[PDB]
Amino acid sequence: EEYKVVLTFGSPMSPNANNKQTWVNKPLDAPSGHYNVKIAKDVDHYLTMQGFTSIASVDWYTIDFQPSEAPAPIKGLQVLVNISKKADVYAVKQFVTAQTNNKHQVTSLFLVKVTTGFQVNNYLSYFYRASATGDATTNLLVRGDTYTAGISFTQGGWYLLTNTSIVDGAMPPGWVWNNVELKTNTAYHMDKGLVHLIMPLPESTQMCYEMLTSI
Amino acid sequence: EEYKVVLTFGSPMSPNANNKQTWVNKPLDAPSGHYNVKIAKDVDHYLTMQGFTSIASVDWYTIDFQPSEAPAPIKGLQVLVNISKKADVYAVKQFVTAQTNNKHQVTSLFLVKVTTGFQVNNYLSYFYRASATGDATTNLLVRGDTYTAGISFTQGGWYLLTNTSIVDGAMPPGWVWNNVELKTNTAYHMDKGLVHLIMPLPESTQMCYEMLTSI
Amino acid sequence: IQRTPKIQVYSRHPAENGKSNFLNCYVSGFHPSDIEVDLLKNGERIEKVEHSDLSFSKDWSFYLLYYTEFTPTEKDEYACRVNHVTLSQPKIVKWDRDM
Amino acid sequence: IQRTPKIQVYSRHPAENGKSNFLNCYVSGFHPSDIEVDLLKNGERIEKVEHSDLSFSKDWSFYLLYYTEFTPTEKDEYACRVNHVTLSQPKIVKWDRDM
Amino acid sequence: LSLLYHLTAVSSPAPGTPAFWVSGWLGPQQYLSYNSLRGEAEPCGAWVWENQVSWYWEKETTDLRIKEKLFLEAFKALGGKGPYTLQGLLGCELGPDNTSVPTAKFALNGEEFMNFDLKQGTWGGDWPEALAISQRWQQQDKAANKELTFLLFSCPHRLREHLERGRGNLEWKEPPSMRLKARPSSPGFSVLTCSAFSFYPPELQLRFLRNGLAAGTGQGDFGPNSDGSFHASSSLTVKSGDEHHYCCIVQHAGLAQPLRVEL
Amino acid sequence: HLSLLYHLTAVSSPAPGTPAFWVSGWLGPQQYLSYNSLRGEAEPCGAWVWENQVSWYWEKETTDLRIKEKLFLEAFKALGGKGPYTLQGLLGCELGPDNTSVPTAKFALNGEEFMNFDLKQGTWGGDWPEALAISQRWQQQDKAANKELTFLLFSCPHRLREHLERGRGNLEWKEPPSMRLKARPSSPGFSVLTCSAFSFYPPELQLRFLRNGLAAGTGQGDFGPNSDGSFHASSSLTVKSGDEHHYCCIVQHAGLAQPLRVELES
Repeated sequence: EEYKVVLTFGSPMSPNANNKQTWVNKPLDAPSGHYNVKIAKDVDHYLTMQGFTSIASVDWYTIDFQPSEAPAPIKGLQVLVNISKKADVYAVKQFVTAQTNNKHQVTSLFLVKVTTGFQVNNYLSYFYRASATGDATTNLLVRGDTYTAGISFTQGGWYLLTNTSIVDGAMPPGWVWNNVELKTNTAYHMDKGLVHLIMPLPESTQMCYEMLTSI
Repeated sequence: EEYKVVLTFGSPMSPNANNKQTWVNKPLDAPSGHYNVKIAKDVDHYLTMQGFTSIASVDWYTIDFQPSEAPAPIKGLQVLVNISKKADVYAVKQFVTAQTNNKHQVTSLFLVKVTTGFQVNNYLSYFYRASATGDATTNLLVRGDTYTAGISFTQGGWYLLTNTSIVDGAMPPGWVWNNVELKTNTAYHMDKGLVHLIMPLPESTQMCYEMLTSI
Repeated sequence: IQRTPKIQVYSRHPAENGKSNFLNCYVSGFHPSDIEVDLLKNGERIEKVEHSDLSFSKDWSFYLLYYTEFTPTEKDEYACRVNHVTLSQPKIVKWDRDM
Repeated sequence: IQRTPKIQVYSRHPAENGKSNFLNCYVSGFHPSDIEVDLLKNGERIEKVEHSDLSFSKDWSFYLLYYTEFTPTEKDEYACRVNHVTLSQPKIVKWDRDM
Repeated sequence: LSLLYHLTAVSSPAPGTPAFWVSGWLGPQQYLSYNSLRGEAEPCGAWVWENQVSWYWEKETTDLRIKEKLFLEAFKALGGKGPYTLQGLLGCELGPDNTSVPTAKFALNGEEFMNFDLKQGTWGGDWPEALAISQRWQQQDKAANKELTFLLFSCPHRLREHLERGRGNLEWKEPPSMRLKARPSSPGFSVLTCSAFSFYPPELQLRFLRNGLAAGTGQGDFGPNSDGSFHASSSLTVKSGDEHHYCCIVQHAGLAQPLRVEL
Repeated sequence: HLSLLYHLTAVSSPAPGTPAFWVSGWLGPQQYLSYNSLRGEAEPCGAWVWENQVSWYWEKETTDLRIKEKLFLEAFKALGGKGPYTLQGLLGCELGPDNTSVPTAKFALNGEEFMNFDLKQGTWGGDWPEALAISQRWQQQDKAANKELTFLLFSCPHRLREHLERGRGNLEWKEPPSMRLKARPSSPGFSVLTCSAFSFYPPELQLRFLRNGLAAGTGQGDFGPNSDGSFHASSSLTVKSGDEHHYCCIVQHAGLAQPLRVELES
């Protein structure tokens, strides 16, 4: 079930550009009349899409980098908007990084394939970090003001969707289903799931990720 | 002579920490009485180390992801501190990102192995990006203020060293040897050679790079 | 999903001391539907309290109106105590006559 | 490395009109050694221009003193043309009587 | 105007709590009420006075009995572990040329998960529970046609009938009783509270004015009244001692010209 | 403190009629020697032309520099690749605090320090490739190692000791500066004040602006030499328009024991 995936990145999706910050959906609600993208198992276990980035190609390998054949959609996981489905999840991956003893940063990556074209208007923000004076530890934060914009998904295209949540207190044992919005004025650590959300990577960049096809 | 390298990241090097920005060496000079790390071919062709990061493991694969054995050091390339050698270069890679016109960003990656432990005091800086208003494009910049600090390299260890230069004007055809400092009030685009320098990635993170063993 | 309740305490008419009025404790935007509401006179559960029909708003969050008939004095203190699955300990809200 | 030259133009004794003095053009911190310096009188190369020996400072960059005897007038402008491998077009620096 | 049915079933109700209840709304006015305990649709508030025929309320009760059945059936098809809160928003809004536009949405545990698709004559949704519940309801005899009539005939006819019988109930106009007050909650910054106290319809606007100039609108709070009327209140934080030079402006429908309130 | 240092420079493709190799010898901050491939003779400079140094002394220096001329030009050959090349050398010794010689032997190729002389093993050290080439080539010369060893561990200290007897007065020269605190309007609302020290020695001069007798900051200072070994310095400051007065430039040079106060001139 575990597979090493080589994602070959595509071109930035609007409103993102190669010379702009990477925009991501901050809150868990949407502008009046639209909806968030949700990667879901059921009404009680789902995560809201924050980071959107297009994958131009997917190469599949076993855990020794020996080629494998493209697995089938993960049963039970799907990308939904309001009541309709829009995409299949082919591989999942979570990154649990202990910011503190209790504070945990959980980043989830979803490699989906769109099955029905669609669009959403979401409240977008970006990552920023203010300069300091001296060795002062400046934190990585999310901007508070949101900029409403439309994100468009093309059918049959591969997309890499992301959700980061800060899980306080004690930590569950398995897949973290905590759907927390990108709290403003809250510092975030980098992990492998986030390198592509600082600025849009140039087309044809490759990243290999160790993913699973089951929860 | 082209190999896909899977690097397994180690712990941050002082002054970097998992919860602080990544410090990188800003200028091409050093505090009085110390020196920069230079990855060099000859006195005329060398690049100043800006980004430093320790690699805990290196696994070698062919350009098809078929296992390989660790090649021999690239002959002719060496990490030179002052007039003394300190490491062998085992694999290199350059990433050319076209910023607008008459400007190219060249990020260079050197997978070296230290042969003589050493210390250097460099003028370090970080990447910052100020919050803005609306869909205004905020740039990724390098701070002007530098913080002098010591960087320590332990013998026999693997290291990933980086140099980014903004090449103004016409472009050579082969390896770009422009040793440019990290310019303040200059905007930088992201490429794969820079994703590990926003914040230190958590220990044991993995990255694969398509690197060469010759120039 | 699970939503914490929003509590507002007010009077039906301006709080003229010595005349009869209605105290409303309006709890809104909670989920699920089960909630514990007590109007309170100086820390005392007012037994003569009637509630409206448990409804929900367009965002699928429930709302309720608890109310009681009363006559305000210049010395009494009315409050509204709510307990919900989302509240660790019951929240309390005092009735400012300004509202 | 290739270092761009730093050009300073000043007079030997306090700039006084009608009184013989020396115009110096000091070129410093350059590399490589070949450099082209011309003193200029209202835009003309003075043929009677003498210089020092090419020396270098502690960072291995070269420095040079070009000098000529001259007499300042009320209406007159002296400057220094330097060309080096690092300059696309020859740089020019005017002598203000301040220095 | 719009006729809306707010249906709620809980898989584990409290003792003495109806495991099913409905509240019917004509615009912002509660008129109908049902629950599993009494099992009968009774009028509300001032709809006990409209000249409704006597069987009308029995016919309503029979419709809501069918719905009580269906909603309680769904928890069965759910599977998984409890508890569940199944909700339903069923209605119709009279568009401009007697063109009723129906509404049929359903929310499971507070997540909108289902609809009724008239194009396909069936309950739709892609959440797994949406599929389960929708299949189960699709196999319950004529439930598809019961809902189809509830949205395309039963609801629009009831609306037109209620409108003719409720014209006065809908043209209720009670203007607000305003009370601009001051509170020194913050040190060096007193908050001004404007309050409209009993009014209907709920459309009311509160502005603040600084010395006859436009000072803004405060934090707005809004709620019902024990008589089906509404209450509104706005709070604005101003510098201590400038309160005197502040006025509150209320624009309600029951005031023919917007009212001005002082301290 | 006192240091005898030689500045050697060889160029692989010298200009027409230009020496391909030249040396300057320095006592402290004063040039005493000059050599080149053309004249091939070590000649005195400045006030060292009146030094009682015997001709033999200067002959010995000229022969040493002929050997260095050879090694340096030999380097370019052993380098390979295409030119141009500029080989520089800093060879000397410093009188340490306790009458001890500190040798100095650094070499820079194309302006990049790449080579040194390791007194232990008498070998040229360096890891840049050109360092290896030049070093092997020089290691294969006629006791070139022993000549460099002696020039660093014996000849330089002895020459230093003598030069301190015969020419000590040359180093303690003292010529005080002639000042001028002119004022120039930088832009509407501001004015740049220029304080200019004109002919002085030793080179160490400190300028400080004063604001109505309070401490002000010394502004952008630029500094350079003169044909006669004297120096010129000038500092600028941007002050409010009309506040040009209430400003006095205080200059501190070895020539003046009491710090001098300069004022604007009409």
